[PDB]
Amino acid sequence: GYVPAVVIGTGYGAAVSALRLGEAGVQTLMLEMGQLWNQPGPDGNIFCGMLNPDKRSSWFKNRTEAPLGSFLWLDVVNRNIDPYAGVLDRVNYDQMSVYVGRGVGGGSLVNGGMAVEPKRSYFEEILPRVDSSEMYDRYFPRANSMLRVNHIDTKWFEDTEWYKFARVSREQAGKAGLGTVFVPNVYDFGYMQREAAGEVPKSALATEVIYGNNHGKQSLDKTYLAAALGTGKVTIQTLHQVKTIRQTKDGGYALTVEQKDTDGKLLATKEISCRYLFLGAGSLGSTELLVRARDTGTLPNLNSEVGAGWGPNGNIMTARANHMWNPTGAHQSSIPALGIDAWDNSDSSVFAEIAPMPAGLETWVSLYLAITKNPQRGTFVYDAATDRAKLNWTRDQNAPAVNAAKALFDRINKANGTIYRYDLFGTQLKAFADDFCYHPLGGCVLGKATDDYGRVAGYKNLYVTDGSLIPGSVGVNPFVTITALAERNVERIIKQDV
Ligand SMILES: Cc1cc2nc3c(=O)[nH]c(=O)nc-3n(C[C@H](O)[C@H](O)[C@H](O)COP(=O)(O)OP(=O)(O)OC[C@H]3O[C@@H](n4cnc5c(N)ncnc54)[C@H](O)[C@@H]3O)c2cc1C
Ligand SMILES: [Mn+2]
Repeated sequence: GYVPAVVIGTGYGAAVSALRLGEAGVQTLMLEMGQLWNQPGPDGNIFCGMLNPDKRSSWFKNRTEAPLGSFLWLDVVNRNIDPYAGVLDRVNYDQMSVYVGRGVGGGSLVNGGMAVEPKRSYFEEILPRVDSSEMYDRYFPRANSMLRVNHIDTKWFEDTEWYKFARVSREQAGKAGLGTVFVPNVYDFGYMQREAAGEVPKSALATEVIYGNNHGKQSLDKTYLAAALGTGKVTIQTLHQVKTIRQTKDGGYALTVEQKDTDGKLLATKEISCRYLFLGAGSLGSTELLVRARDTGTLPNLNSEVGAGWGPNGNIMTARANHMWNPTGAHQSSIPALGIDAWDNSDSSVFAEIAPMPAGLETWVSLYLAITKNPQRGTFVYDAATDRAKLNWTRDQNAPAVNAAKALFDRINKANGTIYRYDLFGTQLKAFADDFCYHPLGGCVLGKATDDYGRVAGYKNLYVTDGSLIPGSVGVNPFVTITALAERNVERIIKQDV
């Protein structure tokens, strides 16, 4: 049916948008292709852990996969599974695999919780048409509060076995002159202390994160989406995937929407129309909808920037082998707390997560997810034959990212007399994983495919809200930026357009 506003998806951009729309009195329907994650499963928990993956781990795959970096220890727990509407989707393109959440809350269900503001000077570099004072004075603080960002207690961090892995990399980095920083998070660190004390059910301290956290993590279903539902003006329909978008002859937008069951069986195809349409389907999903609409003629006045300007936030994974006297511990919290800040906006910049590993026995490995500054960009190109927008990115386009990550970690290896691991990513000697992405950014870039508030060029009352707006790179883990930009955008759109 008709609803005044429709929001596609339920990740960060969508959730911010729907809350503010509901508070403005606009009746809003959110359409989410994944599940509402609230049913206890066969182990009694909503989500599977990383040591007991099952069909809940995976969006329509027939075998579970180890978390990147951990195949050598976690392949032993992999199993064949039925294709199911599980929580983590590895989306395979020709030379890049992008990992995204599927469910009410999007990537907030599966991510590491790390809530980090970009460097202002870098924000000003990447988005010069945006007023940076309103961002830092108003919208970043708003996002910080609504997301429930909190900070680890330094004494607990220093003392607990669960963060030895982080302390080891801190000491190694320091020998190279390189500094670390604490990482704020939406996982409740008070709760985490109580997990370590045996006082509450474990989640971060029971090898859970990438298939969801059964406790502790304030994903968007608990924060923005709960508040949106609380307005009385927002509803969410799950297992509903938008397939096509058109402008109707009488104005507004009409959507074709498939309703499936959790086995992927098609139950219904619905037509849903609206006055205001907000896309929050992610970098991949929003871009695909718009490239499809342009190239199949349902939104023919979309511009040539739709599809362009994608980058993986410079994501590169690598690992170092510690000396035998620097074990990282069998018990590693699944939530990172420390990073190495070597980001000065130059082409050598690196912001690298000190990543836990879930093996649960001693491996001596330190793992890192580096964020780098690499100008290469890809384009999503519609394939009418298969009805899919294909990402044309080639692995050689990550060479600048590898080079930057390697230069930084070479400094650490030289100072400490250590070497890389070469065997964590596959059998071929490969120290740098260069064909994955957790942080897809771009495809519908702010001010190029859209105006400076995400209004899609060529159309009225058509908005993009999410990671597709960002120009390929933010220099930090991206959800705080997506959230704050969405706060800015929806406030302005409601004031001027609604
Ligand atoms: C393993 C992993 C670790 C990460 N760790 C961090 C971290 O610690 N901190 C950080 O800042 N970022 C992290 N990220 C990145 C962060 O999660 C994403 O940047 C963020 O979720 C993107 O928000 P979004 O609103 O653009 O889209 P998403 O959160 O991806 O949400 C899009 C939603 O739209 C739905 N959808 C898509 N297409 C359709 C359609 N056609 N119809 C209906 N629904 C649709 C999806 O199912 C999904 O629920 C991580 C991500 C992963 C995968
Ligand atoms: Mn704070």
